[PDB]
Amino acid sequence: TLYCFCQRVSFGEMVACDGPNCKYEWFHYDCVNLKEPPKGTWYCPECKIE
Ligand SMILES: [Zn+2]
Ligand SMILES: [Zn+2]
Repeated sequence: TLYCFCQRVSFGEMVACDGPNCKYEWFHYDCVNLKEPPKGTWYCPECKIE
């Protein structure tokens, strides 16, 4: 998926977000500094400041 602040495809790393207002739902783990697959509803830094 082509969604991120740096705008790049999620090649092998795709973490999905839960945000009612969120076009950037898809991300890659390395951008958002993660290696753990989320155990539940993952709010991206954008949703966390909304
Ligand atoms: Zn990125
Ligand atoms: Zn979000």
